[PDB]
Amino acid sequence: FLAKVFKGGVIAVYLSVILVVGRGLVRGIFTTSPSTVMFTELPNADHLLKICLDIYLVREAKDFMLEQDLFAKLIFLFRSPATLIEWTRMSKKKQE
Amino acid sequence: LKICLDIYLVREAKDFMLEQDLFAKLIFLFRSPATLIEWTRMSKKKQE
Amino acid sequence: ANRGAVLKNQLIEKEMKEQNEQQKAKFNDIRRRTEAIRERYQKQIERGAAERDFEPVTYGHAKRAGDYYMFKYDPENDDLVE
Amino acid sequence: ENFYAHIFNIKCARQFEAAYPAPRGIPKGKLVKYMMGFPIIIGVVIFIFSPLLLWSLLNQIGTISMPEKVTLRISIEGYPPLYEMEAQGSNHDNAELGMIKPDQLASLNQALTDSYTTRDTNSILRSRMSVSYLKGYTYEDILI
Amino acid sequence: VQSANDVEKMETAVSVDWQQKSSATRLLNAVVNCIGAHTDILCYFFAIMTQVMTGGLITLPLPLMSLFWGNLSNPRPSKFFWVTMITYTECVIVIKFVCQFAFMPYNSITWRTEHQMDPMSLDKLFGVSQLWDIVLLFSLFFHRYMLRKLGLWKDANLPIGRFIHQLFHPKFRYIRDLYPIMFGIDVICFLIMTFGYSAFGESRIPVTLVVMLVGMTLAIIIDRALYLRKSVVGKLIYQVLMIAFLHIWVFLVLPNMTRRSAISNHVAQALYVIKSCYFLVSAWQIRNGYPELCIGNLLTHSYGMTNMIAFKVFMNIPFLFELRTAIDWTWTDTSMPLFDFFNMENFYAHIFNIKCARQFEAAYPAPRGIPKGKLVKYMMGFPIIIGVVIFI
Repeated sequence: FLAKVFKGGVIAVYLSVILVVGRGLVRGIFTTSPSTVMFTELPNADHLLKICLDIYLVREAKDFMLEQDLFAKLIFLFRSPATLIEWTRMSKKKQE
Repeated sequence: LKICLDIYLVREAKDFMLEQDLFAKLIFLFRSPATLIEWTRMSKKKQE
Repeated sequence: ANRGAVLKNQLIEKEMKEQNEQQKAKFNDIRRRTEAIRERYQKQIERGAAERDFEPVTYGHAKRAGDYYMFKYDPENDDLVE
Repeated sequence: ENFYAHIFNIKCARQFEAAYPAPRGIPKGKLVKYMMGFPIIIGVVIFIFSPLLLWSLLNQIGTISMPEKVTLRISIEGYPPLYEMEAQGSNHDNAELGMIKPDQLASLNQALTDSYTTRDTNSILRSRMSVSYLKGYTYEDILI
Repeated sequence: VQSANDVEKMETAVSVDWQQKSSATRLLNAVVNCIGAHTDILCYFFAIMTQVMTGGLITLPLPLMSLFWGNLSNPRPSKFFWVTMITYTECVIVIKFVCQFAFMPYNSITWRTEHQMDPMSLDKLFGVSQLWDIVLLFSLFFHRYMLRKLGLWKDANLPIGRFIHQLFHPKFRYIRDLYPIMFGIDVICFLIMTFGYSAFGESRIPVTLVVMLVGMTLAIIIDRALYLRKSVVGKLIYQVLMIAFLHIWVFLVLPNMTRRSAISNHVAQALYVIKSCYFLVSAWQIRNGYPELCIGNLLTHSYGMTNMIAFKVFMNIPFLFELRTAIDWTWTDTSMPLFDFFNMENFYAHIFNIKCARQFEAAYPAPRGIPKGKLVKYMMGFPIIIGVVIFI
């Protein structure tokens, strides 16, 4: 029945997967678009985890005033790459 | 393009110290749009 | 046929050999010169700032050493000739 | 939630890289290159050529058994048949339905060659075609 | 008048200056001079064509001998190998003439009928021993061109030892990089094998042998990629092994694996002739030492219109850019892991595309302020409208 089929159609589905998989999955993992270099190439990602842990700790102790003031602070860091660099650079512990 | 051609030319002449110092330079240009503009603007040849 | 052709072939072979060696020498000398001027210019800017931050010896640890002080020169202002 | 996941992944990747640092400047060792670049090469290769192998193994042309029952009828149209006969048998040994001895096949093939004439090329071409037709059937695929 | 004997220079010179529009008469003279100077290659090409035509073993020594001896004899095959060539050419002509009689069992009655379909009956494996048209034309051209070569040699000029002379003692070294030609020939071979598959298989099956051939050609492309890092002994071994394997497979295994006799299989001949042209350039590269090999793709040496389309295609097909980058990384003395290698490759491609687009835009500038002409609007906006319409 495999023979019964049209080489046109089967070759079509095959090249279609190779292209959909090649353009969706393999490309994505092997490549990194130039825009997504200012967010993944970060020397030291420990000053930004603190803010998230704070906003999660505050969420349990009420303080909904504090839960919004500090969420807003994280929003501007992903809007200003000048400050993201200033905050994700290394500290004196590595400097010495 | 000059930086990329340099890092490819260096890759053949050994100098793996130079192959990393200059790759790092390209990484910061795609992190700082302020400097990318400063470096991709026109030169005096077009200016005059 | 007995005389001229072989002498001409030897002459053209010798001339081609000399030209080939000259081209190889010039190319290698230029490649050395540009490598040296690129090493000197890279060394030059690092001495200017001296941010006292060293680098642990690791691929990746020194691949993210980029900063502002390495782009403080015009990308065309360099007087290699007198 | 997404921002927290992003930060966490970067942090723990930095921790992993700092766990087993490798000296700078030294070119990559041959061992690691053979264990890292190789498997991705074979992976891409068999990712490309696995459907082809699957199809080639899946086609698998088959075979079916030989007939055992043969019937013949002779009639004037629109009326009961004037003659009808049956030829059954599965052992392929009885005279009604049996295979062909290699002597008979050899005789037929030999007779096919000498049918032509010396001059006409059409006769030669016909003889070649008729012989090529017969050779596609072994004596185990011919029924008398 | 004969003092203008600088043919070695004017070969390349006329190639370069005929690359452009020169409808002058000096072309026929220059082409004649080039064909006279490069007459050594012509005889090998005609030997290959002769063996393609015979499809047998009686001529089998003629291409194997030419390749192994004279394509691997550094300065010249020494003017004695030509005598053996002409003696065996004479002998093959006479022996095949004697075999072209009618009192032997090669009659129309029995032998023709019996051995039409089997591909390696006796006297088909033994060269020309068989219906025939005039055929034997390339044998005559081979004889004539060997004699012409003798005439031109006398007109101007006239195993350990051979190994040392070809490897370690070249008086002259013409530095030349001929990898893209070999890669292009191998791509053409890949296309002819992929598009034409009915002949390699005896609605029919795509068979299991085809997959093996495509895997093998991918492996040999990979191996050629490895060897472009200053491997001469590896190149020599690869070439000898490949020549023997190609000859044996094409002339002794394919007919039993497809039930199609040689001489009749018309894509096997194209594969055999195209592949053998690769062996000539490869032998040239073996005899003449490898260059310094400046790294960088051939698709980026200039910034033009063909480079746009070439790069677009190169980055278009999946599993092509990544495969090339991986193969490069595994076999090059780098210092980055594999992800930084891929990152740098993508960055270079990006920059190159922007640069050459700027060059294209500066090539044919259009005055500012003037509204777009009606003509260009009708040739640009229209076809996309009908394209969307018929796509829907």
